[PDB]
Amino acid sequence: GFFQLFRFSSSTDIWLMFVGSLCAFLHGIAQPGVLLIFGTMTDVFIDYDVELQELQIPGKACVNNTIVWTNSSLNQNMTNGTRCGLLNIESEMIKFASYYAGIAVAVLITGYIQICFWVIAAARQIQKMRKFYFRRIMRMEIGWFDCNSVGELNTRFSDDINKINDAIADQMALFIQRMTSTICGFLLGFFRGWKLTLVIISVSPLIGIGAATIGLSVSKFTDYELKAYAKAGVVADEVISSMRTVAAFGGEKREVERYEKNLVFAQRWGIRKGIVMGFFTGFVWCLIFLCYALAFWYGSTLVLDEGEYTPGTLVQIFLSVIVGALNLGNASPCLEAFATGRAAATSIFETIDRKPIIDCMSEDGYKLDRIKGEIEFHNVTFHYPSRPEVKILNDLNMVIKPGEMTALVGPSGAGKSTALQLIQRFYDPCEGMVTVDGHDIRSLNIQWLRDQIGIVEQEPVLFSTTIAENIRYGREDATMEDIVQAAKEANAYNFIMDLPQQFDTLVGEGGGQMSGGQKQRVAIARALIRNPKILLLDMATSALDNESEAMVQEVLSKIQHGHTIISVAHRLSTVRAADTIIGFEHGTAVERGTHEELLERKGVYFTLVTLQSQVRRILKFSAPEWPYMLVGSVGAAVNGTVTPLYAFLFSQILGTFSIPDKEEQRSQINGVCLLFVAMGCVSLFTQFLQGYAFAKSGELLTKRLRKFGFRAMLGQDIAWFDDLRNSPGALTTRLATDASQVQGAAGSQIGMIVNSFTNVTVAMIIAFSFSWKLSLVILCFFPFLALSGATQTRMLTGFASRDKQALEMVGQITNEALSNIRTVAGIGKERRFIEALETELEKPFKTAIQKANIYGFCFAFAQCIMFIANSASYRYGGYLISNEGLHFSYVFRVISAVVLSATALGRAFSYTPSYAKAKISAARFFQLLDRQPPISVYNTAGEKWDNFQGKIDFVDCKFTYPSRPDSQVLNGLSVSISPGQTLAFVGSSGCGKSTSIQLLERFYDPDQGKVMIDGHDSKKVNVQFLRSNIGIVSQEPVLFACSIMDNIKYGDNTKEIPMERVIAAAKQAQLHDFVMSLPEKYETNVGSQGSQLSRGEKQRIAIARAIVRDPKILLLDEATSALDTESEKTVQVALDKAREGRTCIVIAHRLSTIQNADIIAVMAQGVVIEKGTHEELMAQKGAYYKLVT
Ligand SMILES: C[C@H](CCC(=O)NCCS(=O)(=O)O)[C@H]1CC[C@H]2[C@@H]3[C@H](O)C[C@@H]4C[C@H](O)CC[C@]4(C)[C@H]3C[C@H](O)[C@]12C
Repeated sequence: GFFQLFRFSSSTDIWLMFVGSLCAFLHGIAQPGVLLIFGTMTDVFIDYDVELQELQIPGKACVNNTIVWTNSSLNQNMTNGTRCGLLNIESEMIKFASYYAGIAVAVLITGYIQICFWVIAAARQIQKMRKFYFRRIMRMEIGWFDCNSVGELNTRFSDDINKINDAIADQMALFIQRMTSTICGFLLGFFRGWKLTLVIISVSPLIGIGAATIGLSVSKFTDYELKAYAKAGVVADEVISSMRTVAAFGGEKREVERYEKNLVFAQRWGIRKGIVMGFFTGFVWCLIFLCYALAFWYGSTLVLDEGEYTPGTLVQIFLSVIVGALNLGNASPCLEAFATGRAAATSIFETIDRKPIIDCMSEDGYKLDRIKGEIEFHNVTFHYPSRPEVKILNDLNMVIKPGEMTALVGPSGAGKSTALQLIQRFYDPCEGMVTVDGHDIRSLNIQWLRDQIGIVEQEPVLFSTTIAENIRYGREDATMEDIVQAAKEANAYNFIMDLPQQFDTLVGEGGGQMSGGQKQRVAIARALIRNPKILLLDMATSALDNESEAMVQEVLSKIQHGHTIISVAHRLSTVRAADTIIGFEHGTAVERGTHEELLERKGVYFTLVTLQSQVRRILKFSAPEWPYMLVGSVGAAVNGTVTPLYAFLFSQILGTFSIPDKEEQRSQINGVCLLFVAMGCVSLFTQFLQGYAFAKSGELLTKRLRKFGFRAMLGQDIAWFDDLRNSPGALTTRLATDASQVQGAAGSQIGMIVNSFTNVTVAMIIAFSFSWKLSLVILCFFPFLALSGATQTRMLTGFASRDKQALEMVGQITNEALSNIRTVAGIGKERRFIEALETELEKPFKTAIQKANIYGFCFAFAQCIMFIANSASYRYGGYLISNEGLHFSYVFRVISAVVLSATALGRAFSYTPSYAKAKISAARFFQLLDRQPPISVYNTAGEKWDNFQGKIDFVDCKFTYPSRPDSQVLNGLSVSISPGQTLAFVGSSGCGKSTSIQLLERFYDPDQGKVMIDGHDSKKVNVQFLRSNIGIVSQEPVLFACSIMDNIKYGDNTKEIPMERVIAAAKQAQLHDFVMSLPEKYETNVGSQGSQLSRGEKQRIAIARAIVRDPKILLLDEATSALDTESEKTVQVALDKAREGRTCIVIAHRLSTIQNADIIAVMAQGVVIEKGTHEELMAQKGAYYKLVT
């Protein structure tokens, strides 16, 4: 439901929410209830004006004035009784500035009570929710985490509770205002004008639709639009991910052709936002003005013939229906944010109440003492909750006698530690209970059983605080006198002193991490500090370095003894001196004997050891966009001068109820109400054209800015694609967002400084040409009224982003306590990681109690400054009409021209994608748009005409990675060769041999050591020739998302794409049958959805790709990287057949690749050592001579 969002409401918060919604009702009645004053005011003027104008002439009243000039002072001589000084303006406007500025205190002390009493009363519940959700994540099973992610529960803790801090906080408080000035807006019409506020409310739906889908559509056309781009969003991050290969063949000029074409699906999905949000602010201003035509014309029928309405009753019951139906369509952007909250909190409310299978809590269980540790395995069967079909364990029958070690030898991965996770109960066995010295492990205290065991994981993980209190996390009672004994035993004793400081070191996660074989020496001390009765080590030496490998084995083999240890073996020569080895092949322990017990048999480990123990620019860049920023701007003056002109038509009609002669009004009031229709054919025609041509010009820029962007982003070097500041994660999510913040510097910004420049300076003509004296008073409020329309938005969105940097501190303690949940629940308790959330969840509560009372006073004072502006004015306005000759009609004109052109300064002013975040957003693009790269395809392109003939040479080539400074100098190397021959590098696997031939591809550059072609200076040979006459194949497979032929099509970049080698390269590269063994011929889509062919299958495309070409140098850079013993073998024929015209460098990392091709030059430092052939490495050391050694 919806009133389930308030489920966590306490009693101090259901009372801080009633008086914050009594004073929200009682605010919303002000704005259509202030027209009651304004409608008995434009009538008290107009009776003063009628008598004063009739006082002027001595016409029909020949021998007299009416009662004026001593007829009400004589002996009862009042022939009419009314025309006197009996209406005094002095004594009357002091009585309508009392009222009009007594609302502006009780709309100031109840607009800081409707918004400082809800945003307290929401952020006092989301503290109680977010704290309570996390208390019952940490009690779920382990297997519940195995089917719910950790990077997804970290979004449903911060980005999905903050979607129900909008359906409670102010969008409830700002809705029981905007739906009680509709119930009190329209119904305050039917109180008076029941036959006139029906001929207006019969057009009130057709404004109530249009005011809705202005505010609602901007919050709807974001994700409606953000996904129409992303068809381009893969073609960008395909190539930028696969950048080596597209630049391997030179196919760059036809790789903006897949990004010139495929961009138009958002080139016309953002035009279409310009109409639909620009036409609809015309179709409220075509409907207000035409409603004024139908209210004034039809209303002037009644007010003149019946007399049943008075002229102040007539401007009061349609200015209560306009502001009565503005809010009803301005509460719909506030009722979208309930159905967003109500439908995105059903995940949280389903996690709070599942009541898990195993608590990891204390009370509900059974307690046992003096534990021997008779560990038992009765006949289990066991699925995962992730993969529920595979049977990991089957009828597993084995015992563990207490006091000694016990091994576990699986083949590779059958029951390695899944058998062992049950003894600490991360999973219940579905059949076959297991028992511990009598009583079983189910129906016992989880917080007692998890005290006795002690786990040592595969990979170490350490928590963020001090290493002397990280070991404290097991056995909470222990002190520094007792901590120090375990770090002694677990080899941290020299790591006391070599460490920067003695036992306070934060940098276990904080400053700088230790080595992978070193954190484990902490984790042994963590499990040993608790005085455990069970040790459980599951591949402690799984993946760590060979030095401390043998060092931590000394911790376990030589030192560790005394009680029950259930262990496994990474290598079993360590456990060769132990008690029992109960290894198995599948789910059932078979052997249970020592190594001499399986000398006589085969079993599970004797079988194993037979084979293992052997600013001006943005305009000038948009210079072809001149007709769509001048007919877009002529259409932005002529509806910027509509608001100021309206103040002159509306205040014209209001003086024309005062003229005495009856035929003149019905002629005159029918004249001015005809002008409102003509301002309904204009201010829709030019509110269309101010939202169309400023959104073709903001979309014919950002289409041509992307295509120029991706011609330069493609045509640069590899040396910064691998750079840290711009990786392909950020080099394609820049190009989506930053290309859209660059329309807001040219297109829709000249529709602001000429919208709100003709809006203001035609208002100051009207405001000063009629009475300058009354326009000094009100213009003293022109700063406080325009600038207050856009100072809460710049406050608020700069004050959600100070919550985020107060809540990212919470997103630390979460993510270090869900990503490693198997180590939290295994060691002691998670009480510590619950209790360290309440202490960190006060801190985003103190910056949402300071979004109460600085979003009170920027919202109360943003709303009583236009009710005090109508009180300093008309107080002084009454001073003018009485003793000066400023007649009545000019006071509604001076005031409606500098309030309507003050709000529509700011209201227009917040339609700006901010100019400061475009110039700092365009400047991060022009440097890309004109960068000078060190080597380039778009450079001097005429140094060629050398037929290669395989005389390619090295002379002592040094090399660096300038983007990854691991070393500083790779050693020089000098190799020359003859055509049709092989260099055949084998040697250093780390930056030694593949890198020294990926250098030969012009991807990186020689640090020194000039290479040659035919005595040529290779940097003075252009890349378009040189990169054409070669051909590579990648180590790892990476192709496109196209079909089979479309990558063999891709084998040339400029040349005539062959169909005659489609037949030949299929049979030359071993795939002429595999292209036929598929059910289809060409439609085998290789990346998108069709076939997830294996690495041995997928490479067979790639050898076929370059073999269509006619190159001089082959680059067989580490193929046959698959262990698939026939797919590895079959592809070897492809590398061996492609010869005879190929000056190759085929590496032969393994023995199966050919060794008798030619010489070997490289070695461990990248030095030309042992230059001779295969038959010369027998005297000295060799690679084959090392693997036999
Ligand atoms: C006079 C109306 C409400 C009065 C008001 O603002 N109340 C508080 C101060 S006081 O009581 O007028 O003293 C205002 C409120 C909203 C206004 C409308 C909105 O601003 C929308 C457009 C704006 C255009 O510039 C003019 C037509 C118009 C359709 C406006 C006509 C008129 O000025 C309205 C209907």
